[PDB]
Amino acid sequence: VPKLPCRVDGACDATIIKMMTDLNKKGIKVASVGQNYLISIPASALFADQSPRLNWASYSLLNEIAAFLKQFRKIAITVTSYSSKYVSVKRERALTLARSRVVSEYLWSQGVDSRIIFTQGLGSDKPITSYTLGGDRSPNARVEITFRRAV
Amino acid sequence: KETALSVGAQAGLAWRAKIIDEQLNKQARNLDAIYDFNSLVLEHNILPPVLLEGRNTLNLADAQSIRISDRTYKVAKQAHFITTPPTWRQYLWMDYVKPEAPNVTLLPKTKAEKEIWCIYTERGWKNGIDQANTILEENIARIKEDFGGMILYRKLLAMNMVSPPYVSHTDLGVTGDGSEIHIDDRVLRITALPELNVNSAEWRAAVAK
Amino acid sequence: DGCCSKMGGINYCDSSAGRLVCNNGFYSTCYCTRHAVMDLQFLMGCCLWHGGVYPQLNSSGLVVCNDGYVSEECSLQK
Amino acid sequence: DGCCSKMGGINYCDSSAGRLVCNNGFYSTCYCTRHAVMDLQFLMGCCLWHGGVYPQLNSSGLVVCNDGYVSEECSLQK
Amino acid sequence: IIKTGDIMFAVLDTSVNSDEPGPILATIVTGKLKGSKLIGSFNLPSNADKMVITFNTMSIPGAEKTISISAYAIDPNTARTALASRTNHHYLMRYGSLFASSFLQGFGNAFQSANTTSTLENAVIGLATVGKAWSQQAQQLFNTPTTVEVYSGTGLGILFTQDVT
Amino acid sequence: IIKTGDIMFAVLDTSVNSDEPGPILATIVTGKLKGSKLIGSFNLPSNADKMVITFNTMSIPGAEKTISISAYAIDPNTARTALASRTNHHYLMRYGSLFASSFLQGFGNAFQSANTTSTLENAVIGLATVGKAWSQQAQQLFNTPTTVEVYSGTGLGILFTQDVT
Amino acid sequence: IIKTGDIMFAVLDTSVNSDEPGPILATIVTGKLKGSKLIGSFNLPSNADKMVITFNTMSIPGAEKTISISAYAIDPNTARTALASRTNHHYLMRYGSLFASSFLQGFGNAFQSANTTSTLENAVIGLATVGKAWSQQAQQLFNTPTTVEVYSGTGLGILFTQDVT
Repeated sequence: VPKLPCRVDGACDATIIKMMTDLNKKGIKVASVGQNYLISIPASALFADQSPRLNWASYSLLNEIAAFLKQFRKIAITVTSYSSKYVSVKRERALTLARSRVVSEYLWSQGVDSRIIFTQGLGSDKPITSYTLGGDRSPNARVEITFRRAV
Repeated sequence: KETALSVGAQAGLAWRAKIIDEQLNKQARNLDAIYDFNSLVLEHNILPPVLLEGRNTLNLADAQSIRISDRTYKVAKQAHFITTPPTWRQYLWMDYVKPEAPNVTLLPKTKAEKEIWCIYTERGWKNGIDQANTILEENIARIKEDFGGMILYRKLLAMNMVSPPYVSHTDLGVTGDGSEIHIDDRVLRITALPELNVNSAEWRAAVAK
Repeated sequence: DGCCSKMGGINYCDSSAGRLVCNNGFYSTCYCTRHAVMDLQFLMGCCLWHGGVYPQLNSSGLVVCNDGYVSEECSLQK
Repeated sequence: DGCCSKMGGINYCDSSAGRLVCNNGFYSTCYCTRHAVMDLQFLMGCCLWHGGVYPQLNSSGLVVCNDGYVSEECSLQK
Repeated sequence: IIKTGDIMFAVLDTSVNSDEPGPILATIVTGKLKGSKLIGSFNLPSNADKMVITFNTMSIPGAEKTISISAYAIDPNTARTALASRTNHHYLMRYGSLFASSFLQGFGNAFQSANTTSTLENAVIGLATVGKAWSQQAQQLFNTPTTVEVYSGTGLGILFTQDVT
Repeated sequence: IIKTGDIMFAVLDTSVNSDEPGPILATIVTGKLKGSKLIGSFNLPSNADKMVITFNTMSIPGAEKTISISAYAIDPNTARTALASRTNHHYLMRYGSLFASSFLQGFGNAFQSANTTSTLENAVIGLATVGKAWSQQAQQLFNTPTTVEVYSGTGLGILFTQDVT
Repeated sequence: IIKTGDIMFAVLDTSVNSDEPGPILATIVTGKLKGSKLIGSFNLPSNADKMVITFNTMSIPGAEKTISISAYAIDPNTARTALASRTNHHYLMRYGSLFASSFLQGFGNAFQSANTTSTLENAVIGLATVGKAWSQQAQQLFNTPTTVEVYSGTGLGILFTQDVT
């Protein structure tokens, strides 16, 4: 009993539910289905306009998402980045790829015990709304992190 | 102390046995539906033999000495005759005896003595729970082994790498002296036991669609 | 245990049928003899589906059935 | 404390995964059975990665392993 | 195979007054031997501040054998050698008989001696002569010790002396 | 086969007095041996604080043998070895006889002494001379102990000492 | 190899009064031997200036042997041979009983003596006769010593006497 762990360390489900409520109150979309979980973030709270560069104050929210992801037991995670049509196809694809690359690099810098991470960006090829009149404020322009829970 | 450990072990074991037996009883007909037996019995009321299959065998004899093979097949129990086929009752049932002889032995007087008596009975109760679980698991394993052996015999018999059990029968008319009579004494033996051959040509494959 | 309740009472026991007859021509739910077709699903005892309790006694509390199989279910321990 | 805290509460333990299940259909963060997925790296004992502890009660304070390696740090010193 | 000088439990189920020694049996209630019974006896000490049961006749079931491991007793959960019983059984009775016989002797002699300086005379008479024979008989029977008695509902702890196989 | 040191019951239907030893027999009605009966006698302790039966001549029917397993007696349903009997048989009689003889002798001598400082003189006479002979014979016969007695309808409990077959 | 005469330790778990000798075991808690038990017995000294447990029989686990290194006891954390116990058990009881018997006898005889120069006579009576018999019985019983008693949770030290192997 002092040798056998009673629980998995750093896992309090009350805190899990509390931070999920806080994240949805902030507006980051949290989806739980079966065991696969989906986290959607709007782009405008994470970047400047058409920008492959993080804003300075976003590190607090990224630290919060690291505090979330340290709790669960995981194997493989995936990040995708979607945008709106601005100039071309290739520029938007590369911009989404770079945004996913940067957020993946800082997420790996945080010591979340993942094993596999995948990154891909597709620009404005897979929209989630017919209303496209917004700029980078448009909600289809977003970042997405999905995973399936281990055990 | 240790008496409390022993009676906690007995109480937990018996209580788990009672619960698992009534659970097994109230889940009744799907057990025979799963472990149907007389449907598996061959045509001369003879129980099919038991077979075992192993894949990717490696043995290390010593340094500079290994032996490797792909698959191995073992006869476990020889085929024999039966009158009524078995069931799951003779494999998955556990006994029930109520242990009901407590006398105060390591004598509970102090409140802390009664407290450690309670926790010793608690951990003995837990040990009896684990014991019942392990016993159930082992019974499940052995009945799965025998059922899989029968399934494997039907498989290889439909694969043609085993001899079907060859039978022979002898008919005699009216027998006995002027005081004893039987009508028709038919005595039938089996000559060839179910045996696997080694011939490469008699293998015949299969292909799904 | 009052079997022919709200009836005339017990008449006798049809021991061939194993049920007491009420004073109106019906059969009780109760039975008289042990030779009665009743539902039996769960029962006590150790060394079941085996040789039963062996008549020997041991230095240990180990109990082995008469068919040659050893039972640990009702056997004791340390 | 409460493993399914701020949830529906303790419903039952899945032994195939070794985890408790809250009344809201989520896998808990506490285990119930021993045969689950642990992540422990610190281990006790001595004569490790060896033959284990040699079972003979030796008179000398030096305790050897069954594979022949000598573990003086597990043993006492002179 | 039993280690020399280890402690086991037994439970005493029947009681006996300590006036006739005899075979007293207990049932060994812990350890490797279960269902085993054991007879022994006691001895009467001069001072009754402890009482022990010598225990040698050991019967173990399973096989019909009778080993003879001899051992002594300690009080379990007390780890002392005394007997939990009464020791003041027959002090005050013989004390009172002696003192009453004395008071009779003294009454007769002294209140006959005070005659110089009917019913009172007969009081002198009665106590004067019934003090003497009762006093010497009280000193005659004064020698009976106070008996102890082991109890039928207290167990005992048996500590080994030698080895058996 | 009877193990060393177990408990058996015996049925006793005859009473004996503790003055003449002789054959007494109990009836084993339970246990392995049925129809069996057991002969022996009693013992006379110096202090009568318990009374026991030593029972040795054990007889089992079926085969005509007479084995010799010997054991002792427990009072049934008691878990005590005392005998439910009487021990105050001859206290008050000898006490009264002695004290009466003494008071007689004292009356005669002291009321003869108080003559200085007919019929009443003859009272002094009778007390003075019949006190002494009755006093010395009371000290002669004062020594008879109180007999104890078992009852004719009380069973007994027998705890074994050795094995038989 | 154990050198002749170094110092080892044990912890004693069982207590015993100094009245009836028997097997007493200590638990050797340190040194090269672990799990070791040591049985011995005790002796009654005439004066209470020391009290020891004489140890003879050693039992060591692991190997089935019984070596016979025998040794004595010293007090824990004193390195002295006295025993931590109480010895004022039976000073005052026998002292007060004897002195009360004396004072009774003296009261009766001297307040009889001062008569020349009824309730006070009866005071003389009771004291004059219950002093003497209690005085001779008290001088009969005055010789019983005060026992010592070890305790059931005290360690001890043991100094070696011979070699073993």
